[PDB]
Amino acid sequence: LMGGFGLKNPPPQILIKNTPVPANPPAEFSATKFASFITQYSTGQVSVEIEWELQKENSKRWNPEVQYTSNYAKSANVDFTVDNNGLYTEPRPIGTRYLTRPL
Amino acid sequence: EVTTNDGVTTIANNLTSTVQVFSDSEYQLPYVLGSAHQGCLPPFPADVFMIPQYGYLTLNNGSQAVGRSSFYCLEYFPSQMLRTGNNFTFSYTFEEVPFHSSYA
Repeated sequence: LMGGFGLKNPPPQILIKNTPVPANPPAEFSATKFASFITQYSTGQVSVEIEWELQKENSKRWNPEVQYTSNYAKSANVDFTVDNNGLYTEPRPIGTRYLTRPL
Repeated sequence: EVTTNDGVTTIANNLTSTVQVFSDSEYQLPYVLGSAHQGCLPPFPADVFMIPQYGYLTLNNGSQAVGRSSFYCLEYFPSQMLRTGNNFTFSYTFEEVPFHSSYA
Protein backbone atom coordinates (compact mmCIF):
# COMPACT_ATOMS: atom_id res chain seq x y z
CA LEU A 1 0.00 0.00 0.00
CA MET A 2 3.03 2.28 0.17
CA GLY A 3 3.78 1.40 -3.44
CA GLY A 4 6.49 -0.81 -4.80
CA PHE A 5 7.04 -4.45 -5.71
CA GLY A 6 5.33 -6.98 -3.50
CA LEU A 7 7.81 -9.84 -3.36
CA LYS A 8 7.16 -13.27 -1.91
CA ASN A 9 10.90 -13.86 -1.47
CA PRO A 10 12.35 -10.36 -1.02
CA PRO A 11 16.05 -9.45 -0.92
CA PRO A 12 17.38 -11.13 2.21
CA GLN A 13 18.30 -9.19 5.30
CA ILE A 14 22.05 -8.67 5.62
CA LEU A 15 22.86 -8.43 9.30
CA ILE A 16 26.15 -7.17 10.66
CA LYS A 17 27.63 -7.11 14.18
CA ASN A 18 30.97 -6.38 15.82
CA THR A 19 32.36 -9.50 17.44
CA PRO A 20 32.60 -8.80 21.20
CA VAL A 21 36.23 -8.54 22.29
CA PRO A 22 36.33 -8.64 26.11
CA ALA A 23 38.54 -6.63 28.42
CA ASN A 24 40.86 -8.23 30.98
CA PRO A 25 39.27 -11.06 32.98
CA PRO A 26 40.22 -11.52 36.65
CA ALA A 27 42.73 -14.11 37.77
CA GLU A 28 40.26 -16.36 39.57
CA PHE A 29 37.56 -18.04 37.50
CA SER A 30 34.13 -16.41 37.58
CA ALA A 31 30.74 -17.82 36.63
CA THR A 32 29.11 -14.51 35.65
CA LYS A 33 29.43 -13.81 31.93
CA PHE A 34 31.12 -10.39 31.28
CA ALA A 35 30.43 -6.85 32.53
CA SER A 36 33.30 -5.29 30.56
CA PHE A 37 34.11 -5.31 26.84
CA ILE A 38 36.39 -3.21 24.70
CA THR A 39 34.42 -0.33 23.20
CA GLN A 40 34.82 -0.57 19.45
CA TYR A 41 33.08 0.10 16.16
CA SER A 42 33.60 -0.72 12.52
CA THR A 43 33.65 1.15 9.25
CA GLY A 44 33.97 0.15 5.63
CA GLN A 45 32.33 0.34 2.25
CA VAL A 46 29.28 -1.42 0.81
CA SER A 47 28.24 -1.86 -2.84
CA VAL A 48 24.70 -2.60 -4.03
CA GLU A 49 24.22 -3.21 -7.76
CA ILE A 50 20.64 -3.75 -8.94
CA GLU A 51 19.99 -4.60 -12.57
CA TRP A 52 16.58 -3.32 -13.64
CA GLU A 53 14.43 -4.31 -16.61
CA LEU A 54 12.89 -1.43 -18.51
CA GLN A 55 9.72 -1.31 -20.60
CA LYS A 56 10.35 0.95 -23.59
CA GLU A 57 7.34 2.93 -24.70
CA ASN A 58 5.48 2.09 -27.90
CA SER A 59 3.38 5.21 -28.29
CA LYS A 60 1.76 6.75 -31.35
CA ARG A 61 0.79 9.93 -29.54
CA TRP A 62 1.14 13.01 -31.74
CA ASN A 63 1.49 15.99 -29.39
CA PRO A 64 4.40 16.20 -26.91
CA GLU A 65 4.35 14.43 -23.57
CA VAL A 66 4.55 16.01 -20.13
CA GLN A 67 8.00 15.19 -18.80
CA TYR A 68 9.90 15.98 -15.62
CA THR A 69 11.93 19.11 -16.30
CA SER A 70 14.07 21.28 -14.07
CA ASN A 71 12.96 24.86 -13.51
CA TYR A 72 14.80 26.95 -16.10
CA ALA A 73 15.29 30.24 -14.25
CA LYS A 74 17.94 32.31 -12.52
CA SER A 75 17.74 30.38 -9.26
CA ALA A 76 19.39 30.87 -5.90
CA ASN A 77 20.38 27.21 -5.54
CA VAL A 78 20.35 24.28 -7.94
CA ASP A 79 17.73 21.66 -7.07
CA PHE A 80 18.84 18.16 -5.98
CA THR A 81 22.37 19.44 -5.22
CA VAL A 82 24.50 20.50 -2.25
CA ASP A 83 24.34 23.85 -0.45
CA ASN A 84 26.79 26.47 0.82
CA ASN A 85 27.87 24.06 3.57
CA GLY A 86 27.23 20.69 1.96
CA LEU A 87 23.71 19.47 2.77
CA TYR A 88 22.12 17.38 0.03
CA THR A 89 18.51 18.57 -0.08
CA GLU A 90 15.93 16.81 -2.22
CA PRO A 91 13.46 19.64 -2.90
CA ARG A 92 10.37 17.77 -4.07
CA PRO A 93 9.04 14.22 -4.40
CA ILE A 94 9.33 12.91 -7.95
CA GLY A 95 6.78 10.31 -9.00
CA THR A 96 7.05 8.15 -12.07
CA ARG A 97 3.76 8.66 -13.95
CA TYR A 98 4.51 11.16 -16.70
CA LEU A 99 3.87 9.20 -19.88
CA THR A 100 0.51 8.51 -21.49
CA ARG A 101 -0.72 5.11 -22.56
CA PRO A 102 -4.37 5.00 -23.74
CA LEU A 103 -6.61 3.04 -21.43
CA GLU B 1 -17.50 10.41 -57.54
CA VAL B 2 -20.62 12.53 -57.54
CA THR B 3 -21.20 15.74 -59.51
CA THR B 4 -24.20 17.79 -58.36
CA ASN B 5 -24.22 19.82 -61.56
CA ASP B 6 -27.24 22.19 -61.53
CA GLY B 7 -29.14 20.34 -58.83
CA VAL B 8 -28.79 16.97 -60.60
CA THR B 9 -26.45 14.43 -59.04
CA THR B 10 -24.59 12.56 -61.79
CA ILE B 11 -22.63 9.80 -60.07
CA ALA B 12 -19.60 8.99 -62.24
CA ASN B 13 -17.33 5.98 -61.90
CA ASN B 14 -13.75 6.93 -61.03
CA LEU B 15 -10.96 4.47 -61.72
CA THR B 16 -7.68 6.05 -60.59
CA SER B 17 -8.82 7.15 -57.12
CA THR B 18 -7.56 5.16 -54.16
CA VAL B 19 -8.81 4.09 -50.72
CA GLN B 20 -6.55 3.99 -47.67
CA VAL B 21 -6.96 1.03 -45.30
CA PHE B 22 -4.87 0.19 -42.27
CA SER B 23 -5.47 -2.17 -39.38
CA ASP B 24 -4.13 -0.69 -36.15
CA SER B 25 -2.42 -3.90 -35.08
CA GLU B 26 -0.22 -2.32 -32.40
CA TYR B 27 -2.93 -0.43 -30.44
CA GLN B 28 -1.51 3.10 -30.60
CA LEU B 29 -5.04 4.49 -31.09
CA PRO B 30 -8.07 4.94 -28.86
CA TYR B 31 -10.13 1.76 -29.08
CA VAL B 32 -13.65 3.04 -29.72
CA LEU B 33 -14.92 -0.51 -30.38
CA GLY B 34 -16.71 -2.25 -27.55
CA SER B 35 -18.48 0.96 -26.56
CA ALA B 36 -21.68 -0.53 -28.08
CA HIS B 37 -22.19 1.84 -31.00
CA GLN B 38 -24.06 1.59 -34.27
CA GLY B 39 -22.54 1.17 -37.71
CA CYS B 40 -21.81 -2.53 -37.50
CA LEU B 41 -22.29 -5.07 -40.19
CA PRO B 42 -26.07 -5.30 -40.59
CA PRO B 43 -27.90 -8.37 -39.26
CA PHE B 44 -29.43 -9.42 -42.56
CA PRO B 45 -26.83 -10.09 -45.28
CA ALA B 46 -28.67 -8.29 -48.09
CA ASP B 47 -28.20 -4.83 -46.57
CA VAL B 48 -25.85 -2.10 -47.70
CA PHE B 49 -24.48 -0.34 -44.64
CA MET B 50 -22.67 2.95 -44.09
CA ILE B 51 -19.31 3.03 -42.30
CA PRO B 52 -19.07 5.02 -39.01
CA GLN B 53 -16.78 7.99 -38.44
CA TYR B 54 -13.76 7.51 -36.18
CA GLY B 55 -13.75 10.09 -33.44
CA TYR B 56 -12.03 9.81 -30.08
CA LEU B 57 -12.25 11.49 -26.69
CA THR B 58 -9.30 12.40 -24.49
CA LEU B 59 -8.75 14.03 -21.11
CA ASN B 60 -10.52 17.25 -20.21
CA ASN B 61 -10.86 19.74 -17.38
CA GLY B 62 -14.47 20.22 -18.34
CA SER B 63 -14.47 21.33 -21.96
CA GLN B 64 -10.82 22.40 -21.75
CA ALA B 65 -7.80 20.31 -22.72
CA VAL B 66 -5.24 19.28 -20.11
CA GLY B 67 -1.61 18.93 -21.21
CA ARG B 68 -2.05 15.14 -21.22
CA SER B 69 -4.69 15.34 -23.99
CA SER B 70 -3.23 13.31 -26.82
CA PHE B 71 -3.85 14.13 -30.47
CA TYR B 72 -3.67 11.26 -32.94
CA CYS B 73 -2.98 12.07 -36.57
CA LEU B 74 -4.04 8.98 -38.49
CA GLU B 75 -2.12 9.63 -41.67
CA TYR B 76 0.95 9.26 -39.44
CA PHE B 77 0.37 5.48 -39.71
CA PRO B 78 1.29 3.36 -42.73
CA SER B 79 -1.97 2.81 -44.58
CA GLN B 80 -2.47 0.83 -47.80
CA MET B 81 -3.54 2.60 -50.98
CA LEU B 82 -6.22 0.50 -52.69
CA ARG B 83 -7.33 1.14 -56.27
CA THR B 84 -10.35 -0.55 -57.84
CA GLY B 85 -8.40 -3.77 -58.37
CA ASN B 86 -6.64 -4.36 -55.06
CA ASN B 87 -7.88 -5.86 -51.80
CA PHE B 88 -7.11 -5.60 -48.09
CA THR B 89 -6.59 -8.85 -46.19
CA PHE B 90 -5.28 -9.62 -42.76
CA SER B 91 -5.64 -12.35 -40.16
CA TYR B 92 -5.90 -12.38 -36.39
CA THR B 93 -5.82 -15.01 -33.65
CA PHE B 94 -7.64 -14.48 -30.35
CA GLU B 95 -6.20 -15.13 -26.91
CA GLU B 96 -7.11 -18.07 -24.68
CA VAL B 97 -10.11 -16.22 -23.26
CA PRO B 98 -12.37 -18.47 -21.13
CA PHE B 99 -15.44 -20.10 -22.62
CA HIS B 100 -18.59 -18.08 -22.28
CA SER B 101 -20.74 -20.17 -19.94
CA SER B 102 -23.80 -20.80 -22.10
CA TYR B 103 -25.64 -22.80 -19.43
CA ALA B 104 -27.83 -22.14 -16.43
